[PDB]
Amino acid sequence: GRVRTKTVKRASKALIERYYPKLTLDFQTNKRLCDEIATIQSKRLRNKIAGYTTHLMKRIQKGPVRGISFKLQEEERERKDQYVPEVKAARSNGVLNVDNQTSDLVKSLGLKLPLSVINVS
Amino acid sequence: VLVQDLLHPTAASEARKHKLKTLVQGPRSYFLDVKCPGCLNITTVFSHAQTAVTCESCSTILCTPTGGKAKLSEGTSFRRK
Amino acid sequence: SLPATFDLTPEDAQLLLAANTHLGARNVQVHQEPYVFNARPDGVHVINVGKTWEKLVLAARIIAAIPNPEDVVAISSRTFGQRAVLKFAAHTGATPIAGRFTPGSFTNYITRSFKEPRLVIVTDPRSDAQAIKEASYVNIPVIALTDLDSPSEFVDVAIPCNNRGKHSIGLIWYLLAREVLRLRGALVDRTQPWSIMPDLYFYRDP
Amino acid sequence: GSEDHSFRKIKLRVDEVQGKNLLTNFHGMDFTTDKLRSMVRKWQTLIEANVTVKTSDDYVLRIFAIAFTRAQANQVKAHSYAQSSHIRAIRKVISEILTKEVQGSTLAQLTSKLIPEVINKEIENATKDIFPLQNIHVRKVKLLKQPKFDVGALMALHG
Amino acid sequence: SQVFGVARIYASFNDTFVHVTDLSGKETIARVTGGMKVKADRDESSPYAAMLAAQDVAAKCKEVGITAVHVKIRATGGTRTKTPGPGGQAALRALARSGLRIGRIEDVTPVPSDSTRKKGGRRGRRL
Amino acid sequence: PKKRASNGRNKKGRGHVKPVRCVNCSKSIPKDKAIKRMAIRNIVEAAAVRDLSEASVYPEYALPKTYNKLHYCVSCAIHARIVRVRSREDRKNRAPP
RNA sequence: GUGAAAUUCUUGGAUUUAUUGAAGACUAACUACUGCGAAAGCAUUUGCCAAGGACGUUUUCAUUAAUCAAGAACGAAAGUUAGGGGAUCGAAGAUGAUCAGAUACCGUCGUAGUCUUAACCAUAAACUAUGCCGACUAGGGAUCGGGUGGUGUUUUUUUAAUGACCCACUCGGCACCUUACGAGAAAUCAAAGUCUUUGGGUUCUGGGGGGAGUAUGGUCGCAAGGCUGAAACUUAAAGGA
Repeated sequence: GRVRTKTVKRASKALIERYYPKLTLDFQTNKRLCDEIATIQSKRLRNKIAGYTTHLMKRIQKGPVRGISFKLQEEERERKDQYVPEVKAARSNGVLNVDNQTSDLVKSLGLKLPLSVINVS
Repeated sequence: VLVQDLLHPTAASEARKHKLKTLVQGPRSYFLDVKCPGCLNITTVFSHAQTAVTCESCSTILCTPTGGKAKLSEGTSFRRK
Repeated sequence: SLPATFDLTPEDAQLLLAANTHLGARNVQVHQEPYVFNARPDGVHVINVGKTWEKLVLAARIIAAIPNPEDVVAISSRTFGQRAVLKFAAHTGATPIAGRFTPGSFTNYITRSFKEPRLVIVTDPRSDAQAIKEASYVNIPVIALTDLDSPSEFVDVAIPCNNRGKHSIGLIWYLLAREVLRLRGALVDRTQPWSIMPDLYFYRDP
Repeated sequence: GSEDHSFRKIKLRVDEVQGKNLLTNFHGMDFTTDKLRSMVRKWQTLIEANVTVKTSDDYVLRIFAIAFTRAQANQVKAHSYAQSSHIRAIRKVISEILTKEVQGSTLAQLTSKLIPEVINKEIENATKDIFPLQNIHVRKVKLLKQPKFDVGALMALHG
Repeated sequence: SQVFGVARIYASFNDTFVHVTDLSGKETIARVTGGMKVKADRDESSPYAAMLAAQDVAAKCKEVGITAVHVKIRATGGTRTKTPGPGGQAALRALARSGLRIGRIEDVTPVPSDSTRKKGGRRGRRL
Repeated sequence: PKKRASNGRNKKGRGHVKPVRCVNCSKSIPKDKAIKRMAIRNIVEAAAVRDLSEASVYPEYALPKTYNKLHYCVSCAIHARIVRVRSREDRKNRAPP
């Protein structure tokens, strides 16, 4: 086999960076396009670049595939980034839990603890 | 550690370290003024016996010798000194 | 720095008696922790029950050392955790690093999630063995959250708790921070409660 | 009939006939083998017993009390060893605990101290006030100098 | 409602025994050595001689009214191996195949508490 | 070469030891170096045990074991592929698997 | 019993099993980059017997110490001398195997010896194939033995107490990793470093390869043998990485 090659991958993997947008999976619409872009030798070589690409946009959609991002996947990570609201505020169990041996340094260090704690295994 | 006062360190680090290195050497053993219950008498015994001493004369017994420290009997106040 | 109430108030013997943090371990008391109240004749070490407010909240001025809290993290790789350290990363500063730590992430310019800190921290110093070493290196202070169990060479301060199952791993960082924030930040100064629960804080899915 | 002694066999010998019903007198005791060679592990102390003995029925019997250390329930270290002097003290205990359940005697009266493994108990409670111990057998048990027949001293063992 | 002859099997190497007796064994009955059921003379310890051999043990035990059986395995043993040869396995399964009942199984391999100096010579057996 | 910071085997403070004879070599050979293993298996095997708790007169008995240790020369230890040759570095290991 | 064999035991019922016995032999697993000894070398338990290292030490004496031709203890095993012991292994001897031969390899038996008392011998790859004293260079993280400190970890008994533990520190080990600023023919080496910038103290050894650690004398031993140690003759390489 059927086992892909560099020249090919590393020609689709360079391409896939810029042209994700023209970008497709009917691969017979890339084939044409993949000439206007690359400056390829051959007809055979060219039909094995786009074959690979279509093996990217058929799995991209399905999810986050690897070591390749194209200004479109990277802005859905500043949009997916963020989250939990409210931040940490205990009322419900108010007093925040503070080992009960957690009183000595901070009696020897501050101002206000609204604390939770283990009277003695 | 790049440095340290070894003069006076902690009190800690001595209590644990070995008798013969606290710098100036000093013993651990120390003496222990015993009322057997009967008499008031008060015999000056040592923490590490080697001898059991008798109490004063009552002929009583006191404190058996073991590896290091006596095991003293039941009666004995054993205030230290 | 003796202040006022950071001091125990009307509830700091009531809320960790349903959660266990005074407790130690089975037949195990590690020479390397003042950080065990005695030790009973029937089973088990009643961790001293007054000195964790001594080296879990050194542990809060030392930073106060962040100008920028996402450096102030939480170190991990457990199950009950990935829901408190991920999470110490959300409500304030920090890249979470539970699950992947990211080995190197502090050795060595060649990796992925990039580190160059000045006091990191560390749940289980048995699960987090590389703030004691990725520090015995070059210049990266550390702080272990030192049960009866934590090789103490080079994590220079104590942070004791209990992790034999259950909650208090996650639900203990919570206290590193609250009280780090009440030096510098944005919350409020005896009490006007604190709007979560220690019963958000537990699992996400088993 | 039972299945708790599932191991361990009885050596019996025919003393005399009748009818075709050959009666029997006790010969000796055995463990299965196997269960002896199993209970032993690597990693831990092994001990040993023995003591001969004029019963009175006037039989001469030698007994073997194998016995191990067990660990503690709660014991870092991988083990469970002994010290040695403690073992010296361990074997001497056993000697008396067995002459004593042998004078207090007979084979018949002795036998039903082997079936319900009651000597095994008596060991553990004089021993605890030392050391922990486990497994504690009697392993054997064999005859030597059994005296004259006495048909019914044996025919009184039946009805 | 059954009677019990005792087995009295053994397989080193180069031979094996199916050897029924009484349960006491001062008397004996149908004994069967390997070579007997194989004249190649080669494999005298064969996973087979044993096989057709055991079946002799339920021909001449289901002859003189041995329903059923208790069953002993012995190595060589001695100084030797204490690694049971072919035999005893094939026998222990052919004996179950021959109507026979089975009861109480256990090794007996003669173990020593040392002493008898083993053969070969220091520098060993060697090809 | 030295090979082997012990040497071969297990001996220190201890000067000289009571040797052992090989099950297999049938050589002699001190109880350090040795290389000991418990097989332990069910006398029974897998295939038959089904025809055994079948035709037994036992409504189950259990399945009694078969104890033994096993002594080896180092030669016959490799010939018979018990111990192998661990590269140089995978030596200074000490794990069952 | 084996690669596969055969010699060998087999109504005089072996091989197996049960339990007891007897004997001499050894000290399993634990048991390791760990222990102590001048080295050889030393592991079941406890009791005497005296020895010793390391620390600790606001004890002491005060240059007494370093290496050592002479000389003198110890010295694996083998082996010897005469008694005891003589299980197991097992040169020698016998054997059956394999093989063109097989006096060897493989198998089964087997004196002698292995073990001990008392006396010899003094060699070894006696190996870190690295003389000891010292003094100075560059990082670590382990461990054994001490000692010091931490309202240090458990023990819980009421708090301590110790003890195990943790960590901090150290002195003395037994090693290890990593660098190479250095050294080297290199392989590698915290010592084989501080050496053409050539020198801290001192005892042994070698000067091409063989002939040969022989012949000789001289000497220690009962003997095996050791220590001492030539030359004639021959030869352009023998060797290291």
